[PDB]
Amino acid sequence: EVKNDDLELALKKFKRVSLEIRRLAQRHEYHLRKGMRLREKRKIAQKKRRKFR
Amino acid sequence: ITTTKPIKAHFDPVADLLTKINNARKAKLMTVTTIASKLKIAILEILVKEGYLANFQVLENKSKTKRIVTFNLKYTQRRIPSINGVKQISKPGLRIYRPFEKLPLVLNGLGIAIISTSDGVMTDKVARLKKIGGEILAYVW
Amino acid sequence: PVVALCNTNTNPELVDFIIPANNHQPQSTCLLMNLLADAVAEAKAMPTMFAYKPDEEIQIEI
Amino acid sequence: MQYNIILLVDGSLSLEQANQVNEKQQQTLTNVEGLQTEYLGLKELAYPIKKQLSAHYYRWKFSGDNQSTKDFKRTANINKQVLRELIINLEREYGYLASINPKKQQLALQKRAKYDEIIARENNPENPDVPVTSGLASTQPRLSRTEKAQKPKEELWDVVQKMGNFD
Amino acid sequence: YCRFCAIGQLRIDLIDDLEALKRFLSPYAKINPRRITGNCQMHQRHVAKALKRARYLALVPFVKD
Amino acid sequence: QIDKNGIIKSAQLHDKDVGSIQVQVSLLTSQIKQLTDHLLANKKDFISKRGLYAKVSKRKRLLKYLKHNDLEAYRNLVKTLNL
RNA sequence: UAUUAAUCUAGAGUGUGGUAGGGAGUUUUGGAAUUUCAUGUGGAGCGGUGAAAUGCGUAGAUAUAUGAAGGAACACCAGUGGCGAAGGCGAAAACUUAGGCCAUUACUGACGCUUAGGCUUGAAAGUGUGGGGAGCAAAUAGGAUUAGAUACCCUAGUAGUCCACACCGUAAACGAUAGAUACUAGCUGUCGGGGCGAUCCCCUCGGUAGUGAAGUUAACACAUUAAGUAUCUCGCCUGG
Repeated sequence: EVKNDDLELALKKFKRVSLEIRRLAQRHEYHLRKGMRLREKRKIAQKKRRKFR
Repeated sequence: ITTTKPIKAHFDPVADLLTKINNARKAKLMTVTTIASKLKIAILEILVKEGYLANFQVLENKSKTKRIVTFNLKYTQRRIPSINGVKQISKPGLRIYRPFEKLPLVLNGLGIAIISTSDGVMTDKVARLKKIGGEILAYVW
Repeated sequence: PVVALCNTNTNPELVDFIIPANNHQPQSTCLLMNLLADAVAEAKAMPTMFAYKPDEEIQIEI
Repeated sequence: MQYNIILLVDGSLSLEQANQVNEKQQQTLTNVEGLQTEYLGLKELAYPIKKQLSAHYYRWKFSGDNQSTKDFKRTANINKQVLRELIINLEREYGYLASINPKKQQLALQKRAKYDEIIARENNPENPDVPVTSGLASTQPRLSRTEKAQKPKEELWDVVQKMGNFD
Repeated sequence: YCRFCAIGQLRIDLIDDLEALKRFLSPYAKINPRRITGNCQMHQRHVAKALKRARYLALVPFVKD
Repeated sequence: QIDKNGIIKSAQLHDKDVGSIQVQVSLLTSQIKQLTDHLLANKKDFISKRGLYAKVSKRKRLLKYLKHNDLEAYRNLVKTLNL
């Protein structure tokens, strides 16, 4: 990806995007069954919803 | 008299009537409507003639081939229902018939038994004198 | 025997006498409680602020 | 039926050869008439296709039979002087129901809430009111008439009370 | 609130609605979910299909890295 | 296409009735004839097989109803091919 | 009740207008990426794991940027989501086609439910026939570990995962809940159709959620999307 800022203000958004990209990429490091992957999707959705409201 | 929502024939009038009256007795309603028939109106009349049903009005639709009946519940003082149980002995699959001498009694014969015999619809006590047998449909108490 | 001020969510069998009225609002409860206090005080011939008083008074919550 | 064809011309060649190619490949349709020819200018490519960076989009709308599309499709696919030959048909998500006309007011009414030229505006960008018309009946009533009533009775209203004697 | 349901689009052709289509793309060309815009489900699926075709039609980049 | 214009205008008793068994069986036979070609074109489609079986069973039910209800009604049906 | 003669549409069907859907077969194309190869750039590590080792690395590994070839899967989209009888269905388009929903003075006229037998479909694995085979890996080898390890750790790694024809009909093929049906307190959502009409909010009906009264229940729990009062039918069980 790409990110640009003058000298300093980049860091916070860089951390946010880097953590999001890492959490997305962790899904393609070791394979699981497709049904288990769907169940994991459901569980992540429930976790996010209950933490988001 | 408009309802804006029609009622249908369920599977057989006999079962549907008893299911609806039991639902009325258990869910605390005042007005309940059912399909109407000559046997139906006869049963309703013989039930209401001795203090088991209440004021019932039968309506005929504008096309003179359709008719249903609405009936109130038999209530008493201090908000207590009167229909204490209905049990359909007869069935669409099983049609159990008994002779005259073995006409069943409603737990002492003091309740109401419906005998739709060859001599029309008659209760147990009146039909005992006639010495005429018949069919048994439902115990009501 | 029991009397109570029941909102529109209760079971009208637990309490022998149901008087449905507002309870989330203060002055309504004030009025009904004062009427009941007059109803319990009339035994000892004590005076009343209601009960054949055509005029009412306001006491807002503070 | 209805059909739309969006075509990517080859490279960045001039408009004259572009129109020549457009009509030459347009005459490939078996027997369709009632067509239309339009152009959408020059646009750059956000991602390279084979080796080029710019192209022209051409949108052709027409209508005809469902058995007069194979020839042009295969001819465009075989030819190496085209890039994209995307086809759209009425099976695409759609709506033009004849009762959708009263949406005209809507197309203006939202613009009423979005209209703004001063900074002191205090109008409502979101006010759910749905002005009441009292016309909401969309169900068929079934009117009926009674016949008779046997042994009428009047039911007393619900009363729940006990303790008739305390003193 | 979203500017896709109240005003009413109800038909998304290939073009003549480019600004609205680009309104539903992030700087990295990712399609933002319902949790930001707020438009209807059917409208969201319609613009998703349109954006996928536009990707196939090179109106918007597949990925910007 | 599944276009339904032709067999309706000739298999009806009148233009006022479109619910008679005649139009029912004619349309069902036309649809069965369409699905035969459709399935022979798409050999390994199973929902098409299910639909064809359901429609032919429906046609059999209508034929047996007319057999045991109105003998003259299907006996004069020369457009409908038996077997 | 049953045979039967004759009527009506309130059951169900077909017609008309609107309407949703990753339903489904066949057929074309694209994108990241992985692998191999080609090009230039560079010098001792790379990889793996708790630590290590097998292995890979002067033949220039790794990495970098571009280019060529190849097979499989379609990032977000994507959801208290949708669609189906189920199995399951998610990049884009094309033709074929299945069913459903809302509203209807359309029309035959009880044609309906259910179904022993029979027939059709049915994840994955397996085999036969001919291809494909980029990774990924049953068995097997080696290294490491271990009291011993045929396993969890790692490097190769062929079946198969992919296609075309055919068979196999098996799984916790689950909602541990057969189908059709009338009625039986409410509330918070949520998608479609109709009216209303800036959606947002209102009303009518549906399928998809949670909560919850009576009642049901051994309890857990059930609750208009029954496991309730009930009917019809098929299948099933009488201690391991």
